[PDB]
Parts: sequence; structure tokens; C-alpha cells
Amino acid sequence: GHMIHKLADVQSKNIGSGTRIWQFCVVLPSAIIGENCNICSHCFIENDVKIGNNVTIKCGVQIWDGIEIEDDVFIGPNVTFCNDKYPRSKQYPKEFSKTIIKKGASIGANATILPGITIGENAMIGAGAIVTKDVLPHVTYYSKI
Amino acid sequence: GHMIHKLADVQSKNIGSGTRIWQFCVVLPSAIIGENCNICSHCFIENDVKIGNNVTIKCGVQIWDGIEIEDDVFIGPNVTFCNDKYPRSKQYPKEFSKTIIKKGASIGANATILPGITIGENAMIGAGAIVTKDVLPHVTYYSKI
Amino acid sequence: GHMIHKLADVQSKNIGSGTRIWQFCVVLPSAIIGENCNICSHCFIENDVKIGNNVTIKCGVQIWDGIEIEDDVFIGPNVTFCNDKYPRSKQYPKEFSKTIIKKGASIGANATILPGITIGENAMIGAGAIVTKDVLPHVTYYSKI
Ligand SMILES: CC(C)(COP(=O)(O)OP(=O)(O)OC[C@H]1O[C@@H](n2cnc3c(N)ncnc32)[C@H](O)[C@@H]1OP(=O)(O)O)[C@@H](O)C(=O)NCCC(=O)NCCS
Ligand SMILES: CC(C)(COP(=O)(O)OP(=O)(O)OC[C@H]1O[C@@H](n2cnc3c(N)ncnc32)[C@H](O)[C@@H]1OP(=O)(O)O)[C@@H](O)C(=O)NCCC(=O)NCCS
Ligand SMILES: CC(C)(COP(=O)(O)OP(=O)(O)OC[C@H]1O[C@@H](n2cnc3c(N)ncnc32)[C@H](O)[C@@H]1OP(=O)(O)O)[C@@H](O)C(=O)NCCC(=O)NCCS
Ligand SMILES: CC(=O)N[C@@H]1[C@@H](O)[C@@H](OP(=O)(O)OP(=O)(O)OC[C@H]2O[C@@H](n3cc(C)c(=O)[nH]c3=O)C[C@@H]2O)O[C@H](C)[C@H]1O
Ligand SMILES: CC(=O)N[C@@H]1[C@@H](O)[C@@H](OP(=O)(O)OP(=O)(O)OC[C@H]2O[C@@H](n3cc(C)c(=O)[nH]c3=O)C[C@@H]2O)O[C@H](C)[C@H]1O
Ligand SMILES: CC(=O)N[C@@H]1[C@@H](O)[C@@H](OP(=O)(O)OP(=O)(O)OC[C@H]2O[C@@H](n3cc(C)c(=O)[nH]c3=O)C[C@@H]2O)O[C@H](C)[C@H]1O
Ligand code: NA
Repeated sequence: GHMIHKLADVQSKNIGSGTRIWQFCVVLPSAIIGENCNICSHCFIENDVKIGNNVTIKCGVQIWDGIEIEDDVFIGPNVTFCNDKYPRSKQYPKEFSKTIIKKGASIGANATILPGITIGENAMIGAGAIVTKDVLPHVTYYSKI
Repeated sequence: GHMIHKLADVQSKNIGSGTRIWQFCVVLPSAIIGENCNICSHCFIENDVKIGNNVTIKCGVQIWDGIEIEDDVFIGPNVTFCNDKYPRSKQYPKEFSKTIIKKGASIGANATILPGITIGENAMIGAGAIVTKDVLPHVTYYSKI
Repeated sequence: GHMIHKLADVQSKNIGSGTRIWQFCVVLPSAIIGENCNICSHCFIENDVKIGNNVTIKCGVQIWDGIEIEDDVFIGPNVTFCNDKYPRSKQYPKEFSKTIIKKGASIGANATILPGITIGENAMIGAGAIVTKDVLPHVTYYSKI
């Protein structure tokens, strides 16, 4: 089976064997999470969300409607995603922009992923990066400082 | 009335009709929150805080003493504010620096707002931006990468 | 004694007099925390962790295995650390990279600290900075925008 911490609010039944969901996580009913994932403390996972097998999501990450994470992905702590390029309070788009993080990719701590982005298989996103364009498979991308 | 999630610690009675405060939020007694706000999971809202009507605060945001948010503002997930320009542990300033986010402005995901900042009406702050100077009304500002 | 909020999950007994640990914190058994610290809401503190006296850790910070914080350090909100330079899901290093934040240093809001980093005594890290190299004692470092 899977381990849901008593201090998490997990509303999805779609959770694979071996998955751990830690304290103060929120997981909404339609989320799909595969096997042997680690969803660390203080995460939010919305409804229109698919997460594969062997995925690590470190603390303080939110996975919004329209985001797909493939197998073997690493998401660093406080990584931020997004599904709305020109956000205005209470102006809901007809369709949320889709993001996909492809198999085995890794996103460094506190990176920011713009909406509509593909991060290719086995890519490596530097800690603190802002990703405004697709990252090609196996590419190491980081922002200039 | 307003919806306070049983898993939130909300100590303020100053909360407008239609406002939702989600899991694992902390709201201290003197906070003022207007009508039809959405305060998403994992937020912290301090005492000397005013938030207007129709404000969206996405997950993982802290609103410190000295911060005012006007009506119709969007604050993206993991946006960070601040009220102390030269922080040293246990060195408390006589007065906290004030920040104001003016009506209808939007702050992108994981942006960082320095203390003493005004963001003008209907401004748009790019995801991951560092805002070290006031942003003029209706201006789109983002950091070089 | 020390104050542990009923809404925190604190598993360490190694907590100094005067320390406050706030709502929705996780502190694992082997963590060492000194006297008169303030561990603000939504923090995660792992096992192989030493935190000195009079340390301020603002909301939404994770202190991983291999991180040491000396006395009188200020860590701003949503500051991110790290202990693994080339993270891949389920590829555990033999040894985690060590970070040390030296006495009286201050890290600004939403800064990102790469693994293996020393931040010298009384340094000041700008809000939103990415720290990829050691910061010398008493130096003010911030990223170009
Ligand atoms: C991106 C990364 C993999 C690159 O490592 P690397 O290829 O060995 O690169 P180097 O350390 O040799 O640094 C090369 C240059 O890029 C810079 N750089 C490296 N990482 C950077 C980053 N994340 N952001 C901005 N600049 C970065 C260095 O400052 C260096 O600059 P210089 O040539 O002017 O001296 C690594 O630095 C990184 O960010 N890893 C992610 C860590 C993480 O978030 N882990 C998960 C949590 S523990
Ligand atoms: C700032 C923003 C509104 C600009 O959108 P835009 O005006 O259509 O700009 P474009 O996409 O045409 O990009 C223009 C250039 O600026 C760069 N850029 C855009 N947004 C950036 C950002 N946030 N940070 C750094 N650079 C950015 C692009 O890389 C592009 O560079 P190039 O000309 O060298 O190719 C948008 O990118 C953004 O950041 N939106 C906020 C998303 C968000 O946080 N939503 C809330 C959570 S879903
Ligand atoms: C880094 C810091 C201490 C510098 O303050 P300062 O030395 O007075 O520097 P100034 O305000 O005079 O700014 C000098 C220049 O650096 C830039 N700058 C300042 N802080 C910056 C930062 N954090 N990131 C990027 N650029 C920064 C300014 O834009 C200015 O640019 P300009 O010369 O082109 O106009 C301060 O800006 C800071 O980041 N403080 C941390 C705040 C914080 O996180 N507190 C804890 C939470 S409240
Ligand atoms: C800073 C970082 O992300 N490093 C990673 C490291 O933490 C570890 O990540 P992973 O999540 O896979 O570690 P684990 O050993 O399987 O599980 C430990 C994590 O589980 C989460 N957890 C664990 C416990 C016991 C808890 O109570 N609450 C909680 O959230 C956070 C802990 O860091 O290994 C990666 C390769 C590394 O990149
Ligand atoms: C990534 C992002 O911020 N996108 C926004 C999007 O999430 C949505 O934001 P908003 O908060 O207004 O959405 P909503 O549909 O009113 O409410 C859903 C949010 O409520 C919060 N919530 C909701 C539930 C059900 C919960 O249990 N816990 C919780 O925190 C987080 C959910 O994303 O619309 C914006 C225009 C968009 O910019
Ligand atoms: C934005 C920022 O970090 N400013 C700092 C400011 O918040 C304050 O930080 P400190 O944590 O030391 O403040 P405090 O007055 O000792 O304690 C108040 C903090 O305690 C935490 N707390 C407090 C209460 C009452 C709570 O319920 N939950 C909770 O997490 C967050 C509050 O900001 O002083 C610094 C010099 C300043 O740099
Ligand atoms: Na952040």
C-alpha cells in the first residue's frame, strides 16, 4: 500500500504502492500519483495532475491543474510552477496552460517554471533558475547571476 | 459568511463575506481581510496587515507586518515579501518598512519583493522577479536571466 | 523551557531554553536547536542538522541533512538550501554535501543556497540571490537583475 501521514489532507484514492505523502500536504481528489513517490511536507497537488512512478517532490512545491510529471523526475524544494501567463485575480482562463516535466528530468531548488513549458527527459534545471522557454532533453540550464 | 478550513489557525475576526482560508494557514488577530478573497494553503498573515476585496493569495505566501494589499490583487505562489532591509537576528527596527501592492496588480510565482516597495495599480511582476525599486502603474517588470 | 506549538510535529528533544517552534513545522529526532531560536511556521528541519543560539528561521524554510547554522544567524522566509549538486530521483549520494552559515550571517528572503557552501560570519545575502560560491565574512552579496 501507500503511506499518508495523519497530518496530510489527501483526498485522492489514485495513489500507487510505496508512495509516501508527508505532513501538511494537500492532495485534491482527481490527482494521479504513481508508485514509490516521495511527496515531502508542505506540498499542494491539485486535481488535473498526473505524477508518474519514482517521483521525488521536495518540500514546499505546488503542482497545479495542467501539470504532468513523468517517471523518475526530481523536483527540488520550493520549486514553483504555473498555469496562467497573465494572471489577474478572478479572471479564470477557459483552459489552463499545460506544463510537462519529462522522464528523469531534475528541477533544482527554488526554480521557477513559467506556464506552457516542456522540460525534456533527463534535463537538469539549476537551483534558482527561471525557465521561460522549453528545455531540451539532457540539457543543463541555469539563469545568469 | 466566510470559510475557514478546520486545518487553518485563523485568529482574526476581521474577515469579509465570501473569503476562503485554506489548510495550514496562520492568520494573526489584527489581520484585516476583505470580501471574496482566496487565501490558499500554507500562507502566513501577520497582525499589521490589510488585504482588500477579491484578492487571490496563492500557496506558500507570507504577508508581514507593514504590508498592505489593495482590491483585486493577485499574489502568485511562493511570492516573498519583506519589511526589514538589513536583517540581523533579534535586532528589531523601531518601525517596519511598509510595502503596498496597489489595486489590480499581479505578482508572478516566486517573485521577491524588497521592503518599502510600492507596486502600482494593474502592474504585472514576472515570475521569479526581484523587485528592488517601485514598479509604476500598469508596467510589466521582470528580471534579466 | 521551550515552546512547541500543538500544530507542529517536533520529534527532537534537543531544543534549547527560550526556543519557539511555530505551526506546521516538522523537526526530525536528531536535529539540535540552541536557545532563544524562533522557528517560524511551515519549516522543515531534518536529522543531521545543528542550529545555534538566537537563530531566526522565517517561514517556509527547509534545513536539510548536512546543514549547520551558527549562533545569531537570520534566515529569511522561503530561503532554500541544498545538499545534492546533481540530484536524480532515488540516486542517494554516499555523503550529503555540507553547508555552514557562520555566526551572525543573514540570508535575505527567497535566496537559494547551492550545496557545499560556506557563508562567512556577519555576511548579508540579498533577497532572491543565488549563492553558487562561498561568501566571505562581512560581505554583502546579491545577484544581478
Ligand atoms: C546547475 C548545476 C547542476 C551546475 O553544476 P556544474 O555544471 O558543476 O557548474 P559549475 O559548478 O562548474 O558552475 C559553472 C558556472 O555556472 C554557475 N552556476 C552553477 N549553477 C548555477 C545556478 N544554479 N544558477 C546560476 N549560476 C550557476 C557557477 O557560478 C559557475 O560560474 P563561473 O563559471 O562564472 O564560475 C548546479 O550548480 C545546480 O544548480 N544544481 C542543482 C542543485 C539542487 O538544486 N539540488 C536539489 C536540492 S539539494
Ligand atoms: C512577465 C510576463 C507576463 C511576460 O510575458 P510576455 O510579455 O508575453 O513576454 P514574452 O513571453 O513575449 O517574453 C519576452 C522576453 O522576456 C523574457 N521573460 C518573460 N517572462 C520573464 C520572466 N518572468 N523572467 C525573466 N524573463 C522573462 C522571455 O524569456 C523573452 O525573452 P527573449 O525576448 O529574449 O526571447 C510573463 O512571462 C510572466 O512572467 N507571467 C507571470 C506568470 C505567473 O507567475 N503566473 C502566476 C502563477 S500561474
Ligand atoms: C542586499 C541589500 C542588503 C542591499 O541593500 P543596499 O546595500 O542599501 O543596496 P541599495 O538599496 O543601495 O541598492 C544598490 C543596488 O543593488 C541593487 N540591489 C539591492 N538589493 C538587491 C537584491 N537583493 N538583488 C538584486 N539587486 C539588488 C539595487 O537595485 C541597486 O541597483 P542600482 O545601483 O542599479 O540602482 C538589500 O537590498 C537586501 O536585499 N536586503 C535583504 C532584505 C531581506 O531579505 N530581509 C529579510 C526579510 S524582511
Ligand atoms: C535537499 C534535497 O532535496 N536533497 C535530496 C534528499 O533530501 C533526498 O531526497 P528524498 O526525498 O528522496 O529523500 P528520502 O530519504 O527518500 O526521504 C526523506 C525526505 O522525506 C520527507 N519527509 C520525511 C519525514 C521523515 C518526515 O517526517 N517528513 C517529510 O517530509 C523530507 C525528507 O527530506 O535525496 C535526494 C537524492 C536529494 O537530492
Ligand atoms: C498557478 C496559479 O496560481 N494559477 C491561478 C489558479 O490557481 C486560479 O487561482 P485561484 O486561487 O483564484 O483559484 P480558485 O479556483 O478560486 O481556487 C482554487 C485554489 O484554492 C486553493 N485551495 C483549494 C482547495 C480545494 C483546497 O483544498 N486547498 C486550497 O488551498 C488552491 C487552489 O489552487 O486562478 C488564477 C486566475 C490563476 O492565475
Ligand atoms: C519579514 C521578516 O522576516 N522580518 C523579520 C521580522 O518578522 C522579525 O522576525 P522574528 O521572527 O525575529 O520576529 P518575532 O517578533 O520574534 O516573532 C514573530 C514571528 O514568529 C512567527 N510566528 C509567530 C506567531 C505568533 C505565530 O502564530 N506563528 C509564527 O510563525 C512568525 C512571526 O513573524 O524581526 C526580524 C528582525 C525581521 O527581519
Ligand atoms: Na521560493
